[PDB]
Amino acid sequence: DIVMSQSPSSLAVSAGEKVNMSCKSSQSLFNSRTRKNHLAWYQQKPGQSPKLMIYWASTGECVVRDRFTGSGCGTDFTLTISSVQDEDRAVYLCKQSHNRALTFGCGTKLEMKR
Amino acid sequence: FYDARPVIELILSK
Amino acid sequence: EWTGDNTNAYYSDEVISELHVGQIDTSPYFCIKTVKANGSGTPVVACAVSKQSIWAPSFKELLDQARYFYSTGQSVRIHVQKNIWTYPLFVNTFSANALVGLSSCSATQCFGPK
Amino acid sequence: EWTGDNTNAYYSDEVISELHVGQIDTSPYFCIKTVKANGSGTPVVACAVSKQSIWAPSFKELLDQARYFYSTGQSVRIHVQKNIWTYPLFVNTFSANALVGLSSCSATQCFGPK
Amino acid sequence: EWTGDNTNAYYSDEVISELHVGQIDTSPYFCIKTVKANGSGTPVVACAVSKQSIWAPSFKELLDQARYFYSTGQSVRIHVQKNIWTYPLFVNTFSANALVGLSSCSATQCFGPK
Amino acid sequence: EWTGDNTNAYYSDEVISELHVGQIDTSPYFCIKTVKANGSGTPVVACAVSKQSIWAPSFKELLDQARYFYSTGQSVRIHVQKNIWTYPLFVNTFSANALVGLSSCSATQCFGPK
Amino acid sequence: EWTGDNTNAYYSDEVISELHVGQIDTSPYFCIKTVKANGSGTPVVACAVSKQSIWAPSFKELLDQARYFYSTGQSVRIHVQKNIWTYPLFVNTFSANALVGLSSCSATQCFGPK
Amino acid sequence: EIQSQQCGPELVKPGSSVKVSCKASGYAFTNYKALGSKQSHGKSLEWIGYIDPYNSDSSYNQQFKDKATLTVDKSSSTAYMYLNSLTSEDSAVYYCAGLELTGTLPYWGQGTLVTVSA
Repeated sequence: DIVMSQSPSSLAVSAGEKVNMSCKSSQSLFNSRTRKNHLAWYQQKPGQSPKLMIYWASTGECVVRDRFTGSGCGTDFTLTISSVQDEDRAVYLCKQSHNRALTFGCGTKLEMKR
Repeated sequence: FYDARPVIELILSK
Repeated sequence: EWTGDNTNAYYSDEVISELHVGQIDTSPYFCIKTVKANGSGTPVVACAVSKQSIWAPSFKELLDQARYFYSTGQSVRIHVQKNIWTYPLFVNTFSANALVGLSSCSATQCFGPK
Repeated sequence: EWTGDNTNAYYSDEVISELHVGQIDTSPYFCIKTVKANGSGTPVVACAVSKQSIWAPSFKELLDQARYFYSTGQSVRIHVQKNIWTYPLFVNTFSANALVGLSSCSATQCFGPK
Repeated sequence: EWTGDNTNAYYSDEVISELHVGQIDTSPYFCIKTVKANGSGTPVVACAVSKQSIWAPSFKELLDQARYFYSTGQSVRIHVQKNIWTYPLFVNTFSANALVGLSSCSATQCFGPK
Repeated sequence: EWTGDNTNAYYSDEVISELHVGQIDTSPYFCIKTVKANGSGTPVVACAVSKQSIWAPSFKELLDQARYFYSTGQSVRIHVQKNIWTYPLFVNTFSANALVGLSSCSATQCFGPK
Repeated sequence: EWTGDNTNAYYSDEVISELHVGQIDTSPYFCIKTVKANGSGTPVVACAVSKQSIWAPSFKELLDQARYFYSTGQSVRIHVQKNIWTYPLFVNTFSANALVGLSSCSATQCFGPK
Repeated sequence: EIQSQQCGPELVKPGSSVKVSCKASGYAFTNYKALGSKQSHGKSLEWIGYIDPYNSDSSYNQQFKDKATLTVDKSSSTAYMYLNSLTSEDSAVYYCAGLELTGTLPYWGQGTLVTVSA
């Protein structure tokens, strides 16, 4: 019942440029009890299973390779990936954790500029 | 913003 | 005896939907009904009487708590003990379980014995 | 005894419309009159006395619920037992049946004895 | 004794406006000040000492109910008994009446003894 | 002893702003902290020990009235009896007062022993 | 004894994020999980049993106060006396501390025994 | 290393059933809740349902309630998922995650492509 509007649907940046990735949900995700934001960012290379990148919309996982930390807002997040290299062409998704009915975003495809 | 329905039933009950 | 023994069952991520009070064997009895709060599952009925089982010293504290969770309609973990009541006209009408605890479950993880 | 035998009686889909607590014969008591939520049928009045009936022990539990369902306004399946009182003038103003139970009726089913 | 005796008086369309819980002679008490819901008449006070008069057992039940009608602000009809309390500085402070009952009031008539 | 004796002081138009509960010498208590209407004067801590003073019977009635007023946050008037509980560190923490009464104050005039 | 002894502890600016009512050794217990008001720190748990420790005479006063501080979800100070209950399953599941009071934090600082 | 292993690709007839598995090893099987996700050709994931390996207390989606069934084996340390009344629009890849206590899925399966045709 919580929709996730991921944008853009497909992106292409030049190597050595910072990258932005936006998300949006129908309602807030901050839990006044746990005092955290229950949103995450995933990475899925073509043919591979996805891989977790951020815990609570701001803290990356153990093996993260110096990524970004989403804006700790209610239902608005940005700054998923950074420092694009030759191996950072994958599919980046999002997900909620406000309840057990986990809803995933649409997606985002990174490519190269010409 | 907390639901006032349990907080109201808490002070009126008993 | 303890609420969180290995002999007690628990249904996490439930919401209380229907309440009922009465009196049986000269003892008062309340009763609650729970359904899964995140899409589907199996409804489970469980409730305690004031002077019947070994959980009788807790009827007053559990009735005040079950009416607290029925009021807000939040997700809770319920600890029960199956096959407690034996009255056929009442076992076949409500349940055979006995409420022995009421935890408060957060977004994805609950707070209580496992 | 129990609030759901054939010797008892109920009026399903009802809604607690009025409530009256007082004192008769050195004993408190409370009574409710039940009218539908659509303007139909004849109102049904029930009573319960603290120490002048067989529904004495559950007086405090029923008063907690009859005062809760009276505030939520939801449809309540209210059970009774006919011809339990004897005071001639007391019946000429409130009722002659007892108050035994208080279910929580749903739009389709009714979580209670029948 | 009864709440609807001809000896006991009754006042209709009474909205409880105040509340005061103290203690006198090693026994707590409470007094309510009911006011007409229209603006006419005079405000009548009806105390209830814990264990002093014949209306002793219903102190706890009439204190829970006097706090309900005082919060929701719904119009009720109260019944009292005059010339009960006799302490000089106590009668001159609130009243000499004793709260005996509390009947709810509908749009047309009251749910009380007449 | 009466709540409205001459040896008792009172402060009108107070607002219960802090509620601290606890226990000293195998007896629960609660020391509310009340401020004035428009933030004038000084705060007044007024404890109430369950089984240590002569105001012990009304500990339960004063707790429910001091919690109902702390939640709604409306004008009150408290009566206290100073110079009790000679315990050194206790007085340095809260006060040398004991909660004796709690009246509900209206816009212009309160309702209780002046 | 006293809540604010020199052998106690205190955690200002915490939040009662969860609540579990149950029973152990024919004695209802209740635990509370306290997360920091800014999501930092570690989950501090402190249970309370009705008839086990020397703080037993204040079980019903702490059960009704935690259940109200859990609804409003405001910031408080939880006083704990560690190393009380020695049940190993109870300790690793909940805590080794002991709830011995519940203050009310303010905009400036908490009111209660330092 | 904690890792989940799934079955290979499947190909059945419309109206038949299929039993997907998810083998996990390297930890206590009753520690993490295992969900079930479906990824269509549009890469948009959609949860099917979860099940606690301790109680087998499952909960299904409002769309896959009358189509799927979750089952957990505590002896063989593997989960299952059944899919009855298969139609042409139920062709996708099915995953098998695991809930860490932080509210995220660090371990996933490896994919199981299921296609239905005649």
